[PDB]
Amino acid sequence: SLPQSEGGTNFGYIGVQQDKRRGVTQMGNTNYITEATIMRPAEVGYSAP
Amino acid sequence: GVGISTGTFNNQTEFKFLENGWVYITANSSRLVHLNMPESENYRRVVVNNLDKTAVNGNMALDDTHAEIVTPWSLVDANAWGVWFNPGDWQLIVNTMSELHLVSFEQEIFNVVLKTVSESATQPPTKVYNNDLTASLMVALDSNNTMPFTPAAMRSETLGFYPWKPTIPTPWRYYFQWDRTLIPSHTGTSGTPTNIYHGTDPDDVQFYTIENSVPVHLLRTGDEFATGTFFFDCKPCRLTHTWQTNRALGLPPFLNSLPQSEGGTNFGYIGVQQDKRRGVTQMGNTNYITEATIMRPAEVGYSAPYYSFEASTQGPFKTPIAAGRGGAQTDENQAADGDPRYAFGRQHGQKTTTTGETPERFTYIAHQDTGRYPEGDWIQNINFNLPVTDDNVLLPTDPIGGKTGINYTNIFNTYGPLTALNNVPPVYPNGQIWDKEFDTDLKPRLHVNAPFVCQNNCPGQLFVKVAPNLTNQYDPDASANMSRIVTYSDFWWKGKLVFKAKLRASHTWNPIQQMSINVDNQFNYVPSNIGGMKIVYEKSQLAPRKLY
Amino acid sequence: GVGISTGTFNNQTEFKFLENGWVYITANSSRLVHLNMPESENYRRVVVNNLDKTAVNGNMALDDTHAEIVTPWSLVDANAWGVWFNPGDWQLIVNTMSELHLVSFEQEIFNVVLKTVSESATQPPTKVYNNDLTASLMVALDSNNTMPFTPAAMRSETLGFYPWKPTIPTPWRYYFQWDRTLIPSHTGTSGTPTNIYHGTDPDDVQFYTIENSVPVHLLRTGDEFATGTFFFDCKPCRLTHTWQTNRALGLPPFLNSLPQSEGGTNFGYIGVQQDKRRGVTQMGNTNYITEATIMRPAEVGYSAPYYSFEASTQGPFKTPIAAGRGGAQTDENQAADGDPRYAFGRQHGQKTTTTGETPERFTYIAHQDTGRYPEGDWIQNINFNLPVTDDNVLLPTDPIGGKTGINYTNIFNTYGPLTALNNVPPVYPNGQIWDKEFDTDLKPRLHVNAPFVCQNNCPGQLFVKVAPNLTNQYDPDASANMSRIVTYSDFWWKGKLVFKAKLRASHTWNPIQQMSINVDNQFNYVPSNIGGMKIVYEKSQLAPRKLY
Amino acid sequence: AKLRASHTWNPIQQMSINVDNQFNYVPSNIGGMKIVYEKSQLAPRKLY
Ligand SMILES: [Mg+2]
Ligand SMILES: [Mg+2]
Repeated sequence: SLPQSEGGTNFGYIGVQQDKRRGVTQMGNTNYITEATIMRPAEVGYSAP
Repeated sequence: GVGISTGTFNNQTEFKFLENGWVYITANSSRLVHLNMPESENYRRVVVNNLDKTAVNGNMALDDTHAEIVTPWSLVDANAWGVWFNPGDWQLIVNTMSELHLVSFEQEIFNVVLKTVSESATQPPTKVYNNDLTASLMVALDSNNTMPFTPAAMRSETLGFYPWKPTIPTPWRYYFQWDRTLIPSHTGTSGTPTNIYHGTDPDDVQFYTIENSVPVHLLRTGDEFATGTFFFDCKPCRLTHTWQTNRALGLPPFLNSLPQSEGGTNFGYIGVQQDKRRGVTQMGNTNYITEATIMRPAEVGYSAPYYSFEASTQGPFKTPIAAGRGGAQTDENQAADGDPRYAFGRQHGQKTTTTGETPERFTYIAHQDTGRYPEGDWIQNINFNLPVTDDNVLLPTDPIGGKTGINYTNIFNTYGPLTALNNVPPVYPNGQIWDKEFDTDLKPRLHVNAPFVCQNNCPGQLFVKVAPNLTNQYDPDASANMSRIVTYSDFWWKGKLVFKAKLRASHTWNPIQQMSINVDNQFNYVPSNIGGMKIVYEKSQLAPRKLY
Repeated sequence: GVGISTGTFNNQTEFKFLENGWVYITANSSRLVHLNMPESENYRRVVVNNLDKTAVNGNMALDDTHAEIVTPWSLVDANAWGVWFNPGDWQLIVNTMSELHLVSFEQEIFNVVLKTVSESATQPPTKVYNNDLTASLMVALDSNNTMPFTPAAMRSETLGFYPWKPTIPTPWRYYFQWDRTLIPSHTGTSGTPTNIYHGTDPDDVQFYTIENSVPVHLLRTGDEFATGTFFFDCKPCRLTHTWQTNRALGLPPFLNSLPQSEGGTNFGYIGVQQDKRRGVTQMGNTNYITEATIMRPAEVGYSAPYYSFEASTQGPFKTPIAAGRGGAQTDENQAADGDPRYAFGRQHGQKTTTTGETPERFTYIAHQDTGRYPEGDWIQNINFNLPVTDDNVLLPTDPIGGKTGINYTNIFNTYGPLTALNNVPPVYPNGQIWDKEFDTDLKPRLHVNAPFVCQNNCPGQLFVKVAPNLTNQYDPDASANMSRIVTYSDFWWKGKLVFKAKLRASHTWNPIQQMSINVDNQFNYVPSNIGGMKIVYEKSQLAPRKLY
Repeated sequence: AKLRASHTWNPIQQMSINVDNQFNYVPSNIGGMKIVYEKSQLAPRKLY
């Protein structure tokens, strides 16, 4: 779902239920595939004390 | 010209054996590819923002907020094992060979066809499809890797895995920069935790176009496009799993008392008091030397945070894990080992007769025992006065920060200069094959999506696009609709991926793990009463290795 | 032949660096071009005459009266900076390089397609477009420059500035001679001041046709046409602006008293009586030696009449102005300095989503401070008895010829043998790039529409036209007009423009003017939620130079 | 060092002056003067 007017809240939508999407995650439990869940090849940066 | 084919279909897989047991695996792959004209001939910056779900509190992990450039170009990605091998092939490779090198990759596009739909013609009223001979298909190969690398395997959007079933590319799209804050919360946190999309850091803006970076070729029916042959350079990938954890490295303790009848409780006994034993440990206090105490040369595998999420500039994201598997008999922390989970549809494995929007799934648990079972972790006090007091030990049962469902292992990390690791195993068939390396000054010791990483140069991405087939009325000065004849293309794609592998040898008295069928199992490898069919995930590192 | 492409899309911009910092900028450009058959296959002499607006009295400046030859040919003009560089390109050029030479220019036409409409088939009833394989596209290249020069940049009618957005040529037309008198007037003026179009000086009649002057190529689908490589010869265009006006040329006067605390009104003082000072002036009378008085080697810039209109054979026209900019902070008299003003549409910069026929506009105010601020002008009497009497000075306040709104600066002209000038700065993206030189025995020292002027010979203009696709009923002897099959063509255009530039170098302690983004501004360079998009005015001569 | 090249449609961050800023780079009424910290990695790259 792509927007059909310009503007600041005219968002686009992925358009598939979060638990029925196709793709790869490192979460053996859920079928949730979201931008925060989705696998990435590695990790950029690191957290330190 | 028109009536003259420009290529040959070949989905044949060749194994050429050489001397010193080197094999030369030539995987050929061919597909018919279908492509429609773009939704619009324009580039778009679109923002997705599900406050809809994130504002709920405790639904942070459901964040989909991002920005994206939607291009009128489509991507031909064949970067997945299933494009190149059928199961029988994978059987052969996996049971019989000890390592695997990635050598070369070439591909071409041929027998291009373009048809225009149009139209309402005629009798209740029907549609009819004609050839536009003079029409063109746009092809562009980003051989310089000018453009964002987007492996389609991650979204299970590669080419189809079946040679006799046609397939499609995917609309190309790439990340555009966005700032973003999303503050964590639980069901209880109320008030409204800040959950905002700030915009775009101008210092980070990069808008790419195919047109300005890559030479574009127009292919009519009689035209053909072929790439060079690209030669890879990466490490070898091994087809053997290691089974030893720290507890099985080196010289086991001599048993002074050996069993003297067969049976299931007829144990052997070390036969020396645990505090009167000889050996080396890193425990300066006690004179206890036991199998969990005894020194080992280094550490196999590592402990990592789970399910850890970290956040930078563009929002929160999961912390990735390398190892696995680590748990005993059929019990694993599929998160502490970060065992990857693949969701895919019909084109890539699901039963092709299955109706419904729900994807097929599985969780790959590697054979290589290098992970952790944090349930078994613990931490004692310096004094090692044992049996240990509750106050002198920290268990994976004791809550941390006063949360019932959180313990120390969730934040734990034992990566260190003594850490040993293997690379990820190939995940057949939905796995990625190779992946480009990060252009960072210091690089990851591996990637978790693919075993082959190109430090050199990687094959450029291949993009296709139906050329604008205009009608007679076109006014560019007009804001109004791009007026185009409905046009689409069929073209064939052939690729050649070459490996160089090495045959295994029997080093033990006992036999080993290998694929087969099986009275179970047997029905995942044949079609059905109707036109089948299914492709099943199936491991890769079946034979044991030997760490130490 | 039919199904075989005859060219390659390339809109790629290559920057190839050589020794001693000479760079070899090869700007490639490609567009898909759309073209309909002529409105009639005939040449027409049409006259325009707006007595409706000129007879108004006080409306002399609104004259549009002229004569014109309308040709069945269309013009493919690529003469505009926006055709060749995107902002990213332009940024590089302007910020890092000091001058710019024009080297070579070639173009070709390929993958021609001709389609016939016709239409009517069937039910509600809709229209349908088929390929005419045997149909031809006429292409003619006027390499001898036989025909009137019509740079389209002046009417914002060049090719599109977006690679992925198709475009069109513009209908060709040229000026045909006409005599014309129009007497100026104001609102108060009685009677009807004479306002007539007398007709056409037979001694000055020139009727040109493509057919009789230029070789014409017929291109069917499989044909292609390429021009040679044209090599320019011109002066360099500089990418640095000069900041010095007369008031800052040479040795500043010695300060005998320097301030001794920081601050905003802690000025320094020369410390010598203005009439007891040493130096050279061009004032034979006084012994006053001041900064506005002290001699300078010559004069930077010149004063010009504004808004001056002059009239010849064919009517009135504005007197054009060279220099600019001349005023201080944020106030510049955009007419005394003749700052140019650009109007353009969607294809060339205006937001492509904007509906309505109102064009986007801007006024280019150059960085090079070489203009005038006539409010600051004045003229003293020979005697220089000052403070000056009202009788001895002529101000830009004192009315001339008894008009409240007119002063001497409106007719003033200080061009002279001591005048120093720069050439016009490039106007990205709507500015013209190169321009033909007048075939007058004596030539202008510059042009205001473009920085590069071919005194050699300029590239020929390129003309296209759909060939007459006749129906079976055709009678040339017949007065009724030609019934032709409705035909149109899509063809691809590729051009290559090569520059040779030189890298600048830092010679000052301070940094300098350079383009960037910017939390403002940042959004003129990316598409939108829908298909974008916009190209914005962006200067050209950013880094300072030095006159003297 | 090595010269950069434009890879995007958009322009990018780069140093300049600036109606602000402009007075940190010239001396003063007296003998100036000041030198100001100023970053270094202005142009975008691309990780992946
Ligand atoms: Mg095991
Ligand atoms: Mg200035």
